[PDB]
Amino acid sequence: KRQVASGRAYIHASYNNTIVTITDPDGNPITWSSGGVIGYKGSRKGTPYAAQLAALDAAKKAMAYGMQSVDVIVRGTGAGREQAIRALQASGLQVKSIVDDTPVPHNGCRPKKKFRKAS
Amino acid sequence: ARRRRAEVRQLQPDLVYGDVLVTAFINKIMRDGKKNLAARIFYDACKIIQEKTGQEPLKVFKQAVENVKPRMEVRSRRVGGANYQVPMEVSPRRQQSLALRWLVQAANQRPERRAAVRIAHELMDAAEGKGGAVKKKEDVERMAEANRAYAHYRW
Amino acid sequence: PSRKAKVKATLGEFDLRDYRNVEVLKRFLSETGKILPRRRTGLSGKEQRILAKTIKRARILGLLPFTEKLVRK
RNA sequence: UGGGAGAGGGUGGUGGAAUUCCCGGAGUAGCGGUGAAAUGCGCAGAUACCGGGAGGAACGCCGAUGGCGAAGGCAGCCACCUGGUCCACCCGUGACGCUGAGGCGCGAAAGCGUGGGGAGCAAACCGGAUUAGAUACCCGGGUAGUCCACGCCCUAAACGAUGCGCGCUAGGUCUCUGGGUCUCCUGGGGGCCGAAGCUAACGCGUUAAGCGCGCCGCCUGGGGAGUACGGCCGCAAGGC
Ligand SMILES: [K+]
Ligand SMILES: [Mg+2]
Ligand SMILES: [Mg+2]
Ligand SMILES: [Mg+2]
Ligand SMILES: [Mg+2]
Ligand SMILES: [Mg+2]
Ligand SMILES: [Mg+2]
Ligand SMILES: [Mg+2]
Ligand SMILES: [Mg+2]
Ligand SMILES: [Mg+2]
Ligand SMILES: [Mg+2]
Ligand SMILES: [Mg+2]
Ligand SMILES: [Mg+2]
Ligand SMILES: [Mg+2]
Ligand SMILES: [Mg+2]
Ligand SMILES: [Mg+2]
Ligand SMILES: [Mg+2]
Ligand SMILES: [Mg+2]
Ligand SMILES: [Mg+2]
Ligand SMILES: [Mg+2]
Ligand SMILES: [Mg+2]
Ligand SMILES: [Mg+2]
Ligand SMILES: [Mg+2]
Ligand SMILES: [Mg+2]
Ligand SMILES: [Mg+2]
Ligand SMILES: [Mg+2]
Ligand SMILES: [Mg+2]
Ligand SMILES: [Mg+2]
Ligand SMILES: [Mg+2]
Ligand SMILES: [Mg+2]
Ligand SMILES: [Mg+2]
Ligand SMILES: [Mg+2]
Ligand SMILES: [Mg+2]
Ligand SMILES: [Mg+2]
Ligand SMILES: [Mg+2]
Ligand SMILES: [Mg+2]
Repeated sequence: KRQVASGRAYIHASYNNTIVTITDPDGNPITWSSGGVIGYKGSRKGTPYAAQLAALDAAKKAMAYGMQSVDVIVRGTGAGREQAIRALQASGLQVKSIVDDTPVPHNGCRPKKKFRKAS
Repeated sequence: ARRRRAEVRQLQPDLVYGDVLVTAFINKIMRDGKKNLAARIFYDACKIIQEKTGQEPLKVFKQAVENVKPRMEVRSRRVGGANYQVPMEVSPRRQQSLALRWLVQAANQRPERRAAVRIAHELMDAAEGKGGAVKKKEDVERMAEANRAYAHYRW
Repeated sequence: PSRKAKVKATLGEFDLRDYRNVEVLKRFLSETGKILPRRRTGLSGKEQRILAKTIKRARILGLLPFTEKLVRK
């Protein structure tokens, strides 16, 4: 109910979830989905299947706005990462490209204990 | 089987249809090595499916089996303090095994007093797409799939 | 592996201290603005160390990048 | 005299990434977290996206088996101020040397005083789980502190667990940094493996744990005990 056609797909992978957000040609959320959005509570969300279901949920809700092409942006190193991508390609949407933009500091804030023990 | 991979016993073709799959089914029916009693039961059933049906018993057989084979099943596994029903594809050799076993199992659950009748009905009833044998087969597939989330644990 | 071609070889004579020569300096960065390692630039301990200061210099001026988006994965 | 390499030190100044917070847009129902979960956060709209701003702390790739420093320790970039040091020439002085009880200065982290700063992290603490019970390990919060200035404290597995200087005693190999006629030669560093030899053994082996000379420090069975007492030092903790 706003027709967009082409846009961007943001895959936010991690070890506890995979949340996907579909944006217009310049960053505005049209629809989104996540492991929890599809039903899985707790650890289930982190599974790659959830990822797939989530990426698909997003796509289906996407095309509702007449979406057809997407540029994918992946942030994170979770498990769903690769599955979510697979999902989109096979969703019907055209994956115009894929770019990994995971944020990484040039050393800034002291990480929490669980992420240290590092050198 | 820690060393080799155990080769499958090759069975002797059926005394009547010259089919190996029949000998198997017979074997599964058999209990306490009464292969005679077994064989007869299957055969009488063949003649029962021959009557109440116009189709050939041998073909009815094949079908049922084919209908009761599971193509997916969940195999339990241990992963960091937890057991998971991991969906797994099902080996052809194991399918035939589970199919034949199930038919007989289901068959003897039936109400009809006479053995052969129970096999007879269950068998034909199976090729029809119904019957407890097929329900088991379906529950198994429903079990698998329904745990596709734990599918990445390929095993 | 890594037998593609050391950047030094795949190029002529240059002044490692020229912090403004984008067209050449840029050849020493990966698909990402990351400063390539010696196993890739085919430079010596001493040269590599000078290149480092040169690149960081450009980056600050605005001539070279600090980090680029990977385009695949 | 000429020249070299360097995260050596001090002072300003600056750059980009990331986190947090605030503003705006767009967006729904969760997010987060774990072995599994809760606590928690979210329809006074969170999470995930895009734009803007504020602030603090640290400095990715290069950066190594690397480099510099007496040690502790030192990595974004620029400028200034500044210590050590290596090489070449063989130019000047003529032992002017070595060591070094006391003394003085330096001295990671935590900690102390006064005043700033505070994004992230996090003793204590407040909660959620786990458990036979957890004053824990895991999870959500979180104060001192971590950062700055000035002053204090003066400890450590402050380690190569090896005091400093000098001369002498096969080589091979890698590496950093000079000079040369540049396959290589000759210096100054960093590593491996090894002659002779040394060692209880492990190992060490022209960075010695070898062969020698000089000077300092220290040891003399374990426990009691780095305790008691005394002195000295410190705001205290406490140190010697
Ligand atoms: K005393
Ligand atoms: Mg989760
Ligand atoms: Mg000089
Ligand atoms: Mg320095
Ligand atoms: Mg907002
Ligand atoms: Mg609530
Ligand atoms: Mg409402
Ligand atoms: Mg050095
Ligand atoms: Mg050290
Ligand atoms: Mg002279
Ligand atoms: Mg004279
Ligand atoms: Mg002295
Ligand atoms: Mg003297
Ligand atoms: Mg100190
Ligand atoms: Mg401190
Ligand atoms: Mg203080
Ligand atoms: Mg915290
Ligand atoms: Mg216990
Ligand atoms: Mg309790
Ligand atoms: Mg905590
Ligand atoms: Mg020290
Ligand atoms: Mg040490
Ligand atoms: Mg001494
Ligand atoms: Mg050597
Ligand atoms: Mg050596
Ligand atoms: Mg021994
Ligand atoms: Mg040796
Ligand atoms: Mg010696
Ligand atoms: Mg010794
Ligand atoms: Mg003593
Ligand atoms: Mg005694
Ligand atoms: Mg004693
Ligand atoms: Mg003692
Ligand atoms: Mg003490
Ligand atoms: Mg006093
Ligand atoms: Mg003490």
